[PDB]
Amino acid sequence: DMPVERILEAELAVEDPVTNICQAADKQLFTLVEWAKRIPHFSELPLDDQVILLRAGWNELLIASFSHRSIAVKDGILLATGLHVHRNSAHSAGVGAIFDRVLTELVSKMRDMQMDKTELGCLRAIVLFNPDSKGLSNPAEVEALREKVYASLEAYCKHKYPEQPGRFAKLLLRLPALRSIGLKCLEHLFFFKLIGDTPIDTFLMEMLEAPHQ
Amino acid sequence: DMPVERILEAELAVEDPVTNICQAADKQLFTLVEWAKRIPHFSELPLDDQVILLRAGWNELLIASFSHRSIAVKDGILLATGLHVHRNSAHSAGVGAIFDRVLTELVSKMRDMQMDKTELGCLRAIVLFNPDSKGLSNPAEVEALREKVYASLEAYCKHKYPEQPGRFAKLLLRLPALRSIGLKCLEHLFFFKLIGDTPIDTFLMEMLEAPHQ
Amino acid sequence: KHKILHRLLQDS
Amino acid sequence: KHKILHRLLQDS
Ligand SMILES: CCCOc1cc2c(cc1\C(C)=C/C=C/C(C)=C/C(=O)O)C(C)(C)CCC2(C)C
Ligand SMILES: CCCOc1cc2c(cc1\C(C)=C/C=C/C(C)=C/C(=O)O)C(C)(C)CCC2(C)C
Repeated sequence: DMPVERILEAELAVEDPVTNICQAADKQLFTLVEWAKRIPHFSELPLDDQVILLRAGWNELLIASFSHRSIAVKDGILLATGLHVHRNSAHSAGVGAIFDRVLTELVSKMRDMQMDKTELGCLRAIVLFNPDSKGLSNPAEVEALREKVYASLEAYCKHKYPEQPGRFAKLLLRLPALRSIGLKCLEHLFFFKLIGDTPIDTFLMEMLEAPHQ
Repeated sequence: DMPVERILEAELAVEDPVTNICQAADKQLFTLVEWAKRIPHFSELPLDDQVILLRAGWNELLIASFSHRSIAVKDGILLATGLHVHRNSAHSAGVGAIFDRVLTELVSKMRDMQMDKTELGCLRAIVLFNPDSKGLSNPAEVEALREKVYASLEAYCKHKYPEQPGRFAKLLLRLPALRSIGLKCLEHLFFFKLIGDTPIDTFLMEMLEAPHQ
Repeated sequence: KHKILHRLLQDS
Repeated sequence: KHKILHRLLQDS
């Protein structure tokens, strides 16, 4: 079973600008662990597979969360620390292009379709249950969980938004953008560490340990 | 209108190993233009938007095609030139990791679910009609075309495979893997050109012209 | 200016 | 061996 009520409850329970962004991301990695523990059946996976899924998905999972948090912000994002990052500030820090991708491909699209927190939570749970993550002890088990999430999400969409038959597909089709943006953010983070001019806290730093890609 | 019969017809109409792969990719870029012209309404987009969509999607579109072509091949892919590339050969050429991602995340998954050519064609048309492509004169127009493709694909899946309610979602959820793999292949191609030890033909080389990313 | 792609798209 | 993540996952 994979009830969307549990997924929403998980969202509601966890309810240099680049330095501020790194500080917020490290903070939210702790909260991400507590969120995942609230997603049905995640905690019943083998401990090493829980590690794999979170190491593989953390950047997309965090991006989805702060993007949805920012749907009412104009030309900016709300960090979990209560700070706002304006697109002019991101641009002034040398990360304007990828920041604009988040605003254009994620935040604005979430705003335009009024993606709700149940839908957000379900998309994040799909990202979490990534059966292509390398090293999983039982990929089919993770694929089965992803399939239960999407089945539940579609039923929710069809019941709450029956006038929008394409809505379920529209939600899923933000995931390629999320994957591209997540990959680019990781590239930036490896550069920040290489140059050494940006503090990176311990949990964020641990995500940079091998394995990579 | 966006009938899946036209999309299938488009597929059927176009029905150092790294050097062999580069030669095949250049050859298939010409065929990709002829395929796109056969996808309903693509040719009615402004010429500059046709250019944008193909420049943005060529690598994912070609990867999807040779992956589906290879579903009956064991541990390898069939190039459009009639050559087979075995995973041992890819490994012996220094590109084993990304080759294995194609086999594992795309070819095997297409084989496991017996993805058919209508479904392949529809997924490629969704990739083609990418409304996030930078520079489009009318993104909403491209988004509308993508929505017509997915609506048609879902109806096809529900009619042909009614016993598999999750099949439409399962097809869409190979697109994040396709996007990641496509991005990695492009990274390799820029390296091949930088080192200069791998011939790159004119159409493939033109895809490397700016703009990038 | 993407010479080959334009030529292939514009033709019949 | 991903020290922080393991410790946070294993606890109550
Ligand atoms: C962390 C550093 C590398 O990862 C990132 C780098 C960047 C970004 C995000 C992340 C990620 C992956 C997560 C951020 C999470 C936060 C900030 C969550 C929150 O507050 O709830 C955005 C905001 C798109 C701006 C561009 C750069 C390249 C600086
Ligand atoms: C072209 C060179 C950069 O793009 C690629 C590079 C690579 C690959 C594919 C592509 C792409 C994007 C397309 C290939 C199309 C073909 C070969 C089509 C066909 O015959 O119909 C695979 C096969 C995954 C092996 C790994 C490397 C890195 C060598």
